[PDB]
Parts: sequence; C-alpha cells; structure tokens
Amino acid sequence: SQLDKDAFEVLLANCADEPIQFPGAIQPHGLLFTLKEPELTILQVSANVQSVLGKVPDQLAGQTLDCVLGAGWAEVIRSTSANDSLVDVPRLLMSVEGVEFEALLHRSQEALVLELEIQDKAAYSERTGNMGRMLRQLHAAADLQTLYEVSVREIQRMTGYDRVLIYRFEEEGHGQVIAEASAPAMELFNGLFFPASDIPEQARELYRRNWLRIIPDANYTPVPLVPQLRPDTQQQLDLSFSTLRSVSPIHCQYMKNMGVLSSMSVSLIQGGKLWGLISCGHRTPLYVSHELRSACQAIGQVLSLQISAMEALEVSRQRETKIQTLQQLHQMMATSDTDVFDGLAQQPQLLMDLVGATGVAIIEDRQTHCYGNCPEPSDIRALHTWMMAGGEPVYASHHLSSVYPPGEAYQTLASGVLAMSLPKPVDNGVIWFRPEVKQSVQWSLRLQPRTSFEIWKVEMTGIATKWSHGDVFAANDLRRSALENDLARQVSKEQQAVRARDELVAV
Amino acid sequence: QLDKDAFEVLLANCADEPIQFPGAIQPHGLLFTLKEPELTILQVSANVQSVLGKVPDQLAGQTLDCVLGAGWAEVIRSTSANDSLVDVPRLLMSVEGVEFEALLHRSQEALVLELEIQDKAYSERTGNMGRMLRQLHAAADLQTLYEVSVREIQRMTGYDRVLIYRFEEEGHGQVIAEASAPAMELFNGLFFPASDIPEQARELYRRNWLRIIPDANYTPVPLVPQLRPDTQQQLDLSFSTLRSVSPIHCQYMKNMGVLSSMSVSLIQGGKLWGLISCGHRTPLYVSHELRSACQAIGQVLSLQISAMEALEVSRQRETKIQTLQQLHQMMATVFDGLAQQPQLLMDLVGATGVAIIEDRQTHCYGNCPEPSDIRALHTWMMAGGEPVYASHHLSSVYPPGEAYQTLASGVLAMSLPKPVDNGVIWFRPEVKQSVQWSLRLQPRTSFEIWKVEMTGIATKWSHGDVFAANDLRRSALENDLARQVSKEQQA
Ligand SMILES: *C/C=C1/C(=C/c2[nH]c(/C=C3[NH+]=C(/C=C4/NC(=O)C(C=C)=C4C)C(C)=C\3CCC(=O)O)c(CCC(=O)O)c2C)NC(=O)[C@H]1C
Ligand SMILES: *C/C=C1/C(=C/c2[nH]c(/C=C3[NH+]=C(/C=C4/NC(=O)C(C=C)=C4C)C(C)=C\3CCC(=O)O)c(CCC(=O)O)c2C)NC(=O)[C@H]1C
Repeated sequence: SQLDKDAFEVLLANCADEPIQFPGAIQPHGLLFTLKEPELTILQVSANVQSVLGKVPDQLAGQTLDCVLGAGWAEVIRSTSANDSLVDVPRLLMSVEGVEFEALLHRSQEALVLELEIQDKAAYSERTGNMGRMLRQLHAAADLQTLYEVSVREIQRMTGYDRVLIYRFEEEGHGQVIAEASAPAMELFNGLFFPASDIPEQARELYRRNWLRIIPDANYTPVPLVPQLRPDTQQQLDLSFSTLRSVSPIHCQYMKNMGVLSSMSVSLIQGGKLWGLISCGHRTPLYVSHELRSACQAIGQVLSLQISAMEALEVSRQRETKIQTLQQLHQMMATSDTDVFDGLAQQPQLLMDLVGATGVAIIEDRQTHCYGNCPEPSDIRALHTWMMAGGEPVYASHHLSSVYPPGEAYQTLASGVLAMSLPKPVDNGVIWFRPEVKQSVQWSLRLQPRTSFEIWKVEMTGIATKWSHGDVFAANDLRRSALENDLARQVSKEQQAVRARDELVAV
Repeated sequence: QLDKDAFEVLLANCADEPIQFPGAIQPHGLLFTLKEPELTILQVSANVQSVLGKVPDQLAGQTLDCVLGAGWAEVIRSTSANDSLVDVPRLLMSVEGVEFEALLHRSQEALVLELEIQDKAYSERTGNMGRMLRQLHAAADLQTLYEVSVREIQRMTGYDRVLIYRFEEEGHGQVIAEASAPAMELFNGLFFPASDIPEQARELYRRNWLRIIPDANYTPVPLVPQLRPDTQQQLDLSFSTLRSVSPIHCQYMKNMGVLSSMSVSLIQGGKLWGLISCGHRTPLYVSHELRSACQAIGQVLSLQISAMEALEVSRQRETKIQTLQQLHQMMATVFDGLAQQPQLLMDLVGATGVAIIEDRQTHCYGNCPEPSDIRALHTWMMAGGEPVYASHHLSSVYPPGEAYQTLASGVLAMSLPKPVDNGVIWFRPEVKQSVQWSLRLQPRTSFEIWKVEMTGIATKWSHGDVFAANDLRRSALENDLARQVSKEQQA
C-alpha cells in the first residue's frame, strides 16, 4: 500500500542515526517486564500478555509480579535478583499458566529487565562430546584460513543452519566474507565485500556489548511496549542487552531479500574491538534452544582468542622476516661497491617483499629503472617531485587520489605509494607501489548483497591496503641503512683530500 | 632392604629411564593389544584373571569376543574401521557385571584398546564451561589469568591443590599460581630444576594432553606377554592413558603428601610452556566427563597465554622505540649528553647497572661493579671486536667474574669501531636474588638444588633486548661518523 511505503522511505533515508538501542518493541517469542528494584513493581509490560498469560496490559502496570506470575515464582525471582549482580545466573525454567518460560534477567537505568522466553514443547552427554570435538578441531588448525573453514563447517554441523558465513571487518569498517558452508541450492557469498554503511555505529556498539543476536522470525510483527515510556524515569527503555529486541525493518527486508528468515549471529571481539561476525542463516524459521545458544556463545570466545593468538604470531613471523631481509639488504648495500642504489636494483624481487608491494621504481638522476607493475616513467618522474615539495623523509599514503589529484589515471596500478629518498642534493629515491583493493576481489533493486557490493566498489575507489607499522618501519630503517652507507661513501671521498696534499707537495 | 637397594640404583640413573616402555599399566583398567584383521589378542593385562576371570596365559592368541562378548567385539570392530581412532565417541560397556569405558588408539600398526573402570557409586557442566570461558575472557593481566584459571579448575574438579608451573628459558620450572585447600604447604614462587622432569617425560607431556595417576600407592600390573609377537619389542605406550609411572615419581608424590595427581599439559607453538598440576591427599578417581572438562581448559588457557604474552612482547617493544628515539634525539644534542638521563637507559633494555666508559673516566650508575674491575671487563670485549656483546653467564667465560656475581652476572655492552676504546656497559643481577621461598626427593631439596644450579646465570637477553643495543650503537655511530665527514670538512 502507499501508506506502508511512505514510512519505509523515511526510515531507509535516515538509517545511520536510527535509534536501534531504543526500539520500543520486542520480538513475539518472549515477554518483557520492567520491575522496580525494591518490590518488583511492574513498570511496563510487552503487549504479548494478551496473547499468552491472558492478562490485559492496561491495568497490569504498577502491580507486583505476584498478580501475573504467581506468589511463589515472584518470591523466587526476587530472591534471585537481590545481591547477585545478575552474572552467571542459573537458568530458571519456570512454568506459569501452562506455558514454559525461560527467565533471563538484567538491569538498566536502575530497573530490572525480565525476559520470559517461550519454549516450544516439540523443540547433555552428546553436547559435551561435541564441545570437546570442536575444541580439538580448532586447536588443530595449522593456518588461519584452515581455522576459518573448520569453524564455519563445524558450526554448520552443530546448528544445522542452512548457511554460515564469517565476516571480517577491515580498517575502514568494510566487511568481507572469508568462509562459508552453505546448504545445497543457495548462493555463494565467499569473497564478497560490503560497505561499512551497511552496519550502523549503534549496531556495532550493540554487537560489542553483547555476544549473540537471535532473530527467529524475519516476518515478525513487533509487539509494542505499553506504556512506551517509563513512568518513574520519564524516558524510553534501554534494550541494548535485551535478547528480545526489535530489529530494524531495513534489516528484516534485507534478510528477506537474501532468502533468510531465521538468523543468529555470534560476535567476535578482540581487545574490546569487533573483529568480525559469524552469521548463521536459515530459510524455515527456527528457535534455538538455551543449550544450543549457550554452546555457540562459548564458540565465539574460543574463536576470538584463537584468532587473536594467530594474528599476533603472524605479526611476529612477518616482523622477523622483515628484520631478516632488512639485514640482507644492508649487507648488499655495503658490499655493492658500485652505486648507492645499484645493490637494490640488482634484486628488484626481494625489494617488493620487504614492504609488500607489486612494483618498485628505483630512481637515479635521468634513469628511472622500473620493475614490476608500475606506471609509465613520466608519471613516476612526476610523482617524485610532489613528495620532495613536502620534504618528508618517508611518505606513505594509501589514497593518492585524494592527496595527489593528478594521480588518478594510474590508480589501478599505483593507488598507494611508499617512497624513501636520502637528503643528498641530487635526485634519488626508491618508490614502492600498491594496487587498488578492488582489483583483487572477484565476486559473481536495493537492500541486497549485489547492491551492497557495488556501493563498496564506488567507495573503495583509489584506496590500497594500508601500510602496516612494519611496512613503514621497513622503509624507515632502509633509509637509515642507505644513509649510513651514503655517509660511508662521503668518507671514501677523503681520497680527494688525500690527493689534495699530493699535488700541493710537488709545488 | 631389597627395595632400598633397587630404588637407589634407579635414582642415580634417571635421565635414561625408559618411561615410554614401562611394560606395566595402572590397575584401574585393562589394556589389550589388538590386530586389525580379525582382532587377535597380542598382549593382555595381568588383572584379566581377577576382574574378567580369564587366564592371561590362555587368553593370549584368540578372538576378543571370548573375553568381551560377540556383540561387543562386533561393535569394537565397527568403530575401529581404520578411521584413525580420533573422533571416537564414548562406548560404555558392561561385561561380567562391571562397567567399562573404551579408549582406542594406534601405535606401531595396532588397535590398542583400554578399558577404564569407574566407581559404582549435564546443564551445570555446560554452564561451568561457559563460566570458565567468560572468566578467562574477563581477565586482562597474565597473573590475574593464572590466578583465575587455577581457582576455577580447583573449584571444578575438587582437587585439594592446583598449581601452574612454567618452564623458563634454561628449562627450570617455576610455580606461578597456586590455589589450595587450607592446612597445606604453599609452593608459590618455588623453583625446581629441569632434572626433576626428564627429557622423555617432557616429550610425553608434549605429545599428550592429560596425565592422570589416581592412586600413588599402587602395584603395577605386568603386561603378559612382554614382547609383541609381530615386533618382539616392548609395546609403545607413549600415547596411553593407562601407563605405569616411574617409581621415582611415586616416591616423590608420596613424600610431597599427594596420592592422586592429574596434570594438564600446556602447549604453545608446539612447545611445552608449562603444566597445570592437581593433587589430592586422598586417592580420588575421575569421571569421563571431568577428563574432557579439564582437557579443554588446557587448550583454552594455552591460547590466551600465547595471545597475552605476544601482546606484552609488542607492548614492551613499542616502549623501547619511545625510549630509543628519545636517546637518538638526545644523541644529536660524543657520549657526555647521555649521562644526564641514565634512568631511561636501564629501562631501554632491562638492567640494574649502567657503566659509561669513554676515553679515561668511568661513570657508575645504579647497581654496578667497582670502577676498577669494570675497566678490566671493558678490556676483554674490545679483543673480540663484536659491535654488541651479549652474555648471561659472565663467570662461565670470564673466570675473574666471581667477586661480583650477585652485583652483575650478565652483561650487554656496545662499543664504537673507532680506534679509541669507548663504549657503554649494562649489567643484570643474579636470578637467585629475586626468588624467595620457605635421596630426599622433596620440593625443598629441588629449590636447594636449583639455587646451586642457578649461580651466576641471569635472565636471558631477549631478541628485542639485543636489538635495542644494536640500534643504540647506530645512533652513536651516526653522530661519530657524521663528525668523520666533518674531519674532512676541517681540511
Ligand atoms: C543505514 C542502514 C542500513 C542497514 C542497517 C542495519 N544493518 C544491520 C545488520 C547487518 N547488515 C549487514 C549487511 C550485509 N552485507 C552483506 O554483504 C550481507 C550478506 C552477504 C549482509 C547481511 C550485516 C552483515 C549485518 C550484521 C548481521 C549479523 O550477522 O549480525 C543492522 C543491525 C540490526 C540488528 O538489530 O542487529 C542494521 C540496523 N542495513 C542496510 O543495508 C543499510 C540501508
Ligand atoms: C632425575 C629424575 C627424577 C624424576 C623423574 C620424573 N619426574 C616426573 C614428573 C614430575 N616431577 C615433578 C617434580 C616436582 N618439582 C617440584 O618442585 C614439585 C612440587 C612442588 C614437583 C612435583 C613434576 C612437576 C613432574 C610432572 C608431574 C606431572 O604429573 O606432569 C616424571 C614423569 C613421570 C610420568 O609418568 O610422566 C619422571 C620420570 N623426578 C625427580 O625428582 C628426579 C629424581
């Protein structure tokens, strides 16, 4: 209908600052209660109480829990809440009015948030053996990529979900799918990149503050919270930590377009930062039991530490190689005995791997020796003069188009440069080149992954992979090695001062 | 007196004990050596005559169904379908009115099977693992991680004492964390020599995750026959849960006051980082579920230690650069300027005394030797000519270095290639200074033996520690070599 689309257009237009932390509604697979701290006085209740527990929500507000959940259950819950910090609380599978309810408790804004999750009747030794199997398989991962596919495949084996993907968030937000174990007759999303605008900052904060996000129904009607605002606090309700939180209609539409209806994502956090996400998707809606989502919560913590451990080892492994090859070039520089830059020119292949690049252009006056994928010599000549205007010793930039506007015709080859030139008056230098990230990636309406990929393409124009701290350190230290050898040649020019006394002696 | 003569023989020769080939298995189980074709019994445990009521001499050389059962032999053959016996689940069995747990592995082309006996007399287990993972995730400092891990393991398995040992650079073991029941001798901070854990034991713990000894006062059961007919050489038990421990370690545990032990190996980068050793005063057996619970902890905890340490390696090395560039900036403004701020020099590499030796005078800062003998120390290193000299055992190669071993046992000095003898020397203290603790195989003797074996050895200079010294000399070299060109500019 025309009325329905009008609200969607406003919501879709303004999605970066949509207050998803205060949805004002919850998913229909649970009941939400706000309880006052001293006497468990009900502040606001989800309108689902009419459907289950058979109580009109108008007069339910302001009364004790005993009025709806019974005296004994309310006493048990009050005893559990007081002086417990609501951390690692054992599951309380209560049963009121013939409906099984799993009770999850937390607190926010000096109030108690109580979630009663309905357990389907149709829906431990086996689970324990599975956890050990997963721990063994994850520990056996020799490489990071092997860890990715092993983890994705075995999560699919555990949960039976029709798709499991792992997104890794790069430096500027953009996420990339790095592993996938999908059910037959489904799309292949491996290698796809999506823009950082696809996930808002509020969503990133919510994923960092939680571990599991479960959306059992994409085609779900949001049950509102009556009253919308808290009576005592005179404000909205904070549902950041609430499992029963309304998802934005934009994301529901996006999930429907992809073909998924039930989703479950496990956050991956390293050092207080969101490394990525483990997205599990299904076609037929399904509800994940407490045992299943307690196991997958433990999966994320194991993976987050394991990924962090291998990331540091890879950093150390490459850094040791950087210092190993840095000494090798220094030895080549000293024993070259031909020119300051000739020794580097003798091994162009080794020069690239020192920093990580695709082409180098070692320059000595009027001779622009270029190796690997590189622009035409005139542009390399042109690019050199721009950096000497600044006078900086080492200049690293992964976005040449936005700092050097004429560096656009060759942005497909030289999108990030790293140049080191000794301060001697004559021209000099070694310039490294990196390609656009968009060239490496190869992947097969709106609110679809196909549209997301194109938006990433138009935003990643002229951006190369960032120069790592080791890469800049490698260039900076090579400058010291070149400078140390350059001043040695200045010592060798004392032979001129040796002959100066010789032709003065004859006089 | 017969045991005393035999026991003392083994004590002298401990580094060559064939612990991988004991020939005996612990009484809490029966081990059968099986052949793939039709499940022929190669070797059978001695206690099969008691628990199973079959003659060990007669039971050798027939089908496993005779002692186990036709259906049980069938299911064993089914699960052991040449599938590497890695992902085998639990196969609870009941033969002759007793309950068994089946373990399978393959050594020297076999199908060796272990039947573990459990005592006749869930949601919390999954919740315990979740709480354990959450608690380690919440930890930030390494010491906090050790404390919380030890406390959590002690709560989970119920053992009276739990300790974490870490193996240092040389090989000696140091107890880092400990959480124990009251009225027992604390062992935190104690150091024991590498001789307590032989190389064979180190390799076996490297190739295993869990090593359990339920009863210390046990009589090993003899494997019969003692030679495999297909190899005529003792059965390889290096991957077997049921394995008789060396009596030296039995005596060690008895003297230390523990009768049940359960050690979880900690492996990082394929190397034995340490051990999580649990001990109980009363013989306490374990269940199948608890074996996997503590096994997973060692895998999880070893992952954090590798990650937490590597974060500290980077953090320490970044702080060096901030200190390194500070000196380089101070260098430009040939050695006198450095004497203004000597404090950051020690923090640059980790030290306690720094000596500046250029031209004639010498400056003594921090805990440093006497200037007279310091000058003698500088004279040696110039003969070698190395740009940097790294050594942690000065008395090992510098015999006069005995009068100031406590003051300085390890040195890291750099000198300039220019002819005039000028350089800077750093010092480290002995390790024994910072370690304090309260044939008599006791922890106290091991600390006494360690103190003897740790004389004159200081903390090893890390790769980053030497790298800072190599970089600092380049800062002095650049200024000196710049003035070398200035010497040309003079004329
Ligand atoms: C400006 C608003 C928009 C928006 C909002 C939004 N997105 C999410 C969650 C997403 N969206 C993802 C986008 C994708 N990009 C891809 O390439 C694919 C599939 C291959 C997807 C699905 C994405 C990965 C997530 C995280 C999901 C997860 O696994 O956790 C949210 C959060 C909603 C919530 O309640 O958590 C919001 C608000 N989406 C848009 O497309 C733009 C218009
Ligand atoms: C020269 C050989 C000897 C020997 C053999 C031996 N020891 C072990 C196992 C040990 N021993 C440990 C020693 C300790 N040092 C201490 O300071 C403390 C306590 C404060 C102890 C217990 C030690 C920690 C282990 C590992 C225990 C574990 O369960 O992993 C073995 C291995 C036995 C095996 O079956 O694997 C051997 C062969 N011990 C000696 O003391 C000397 C004489």
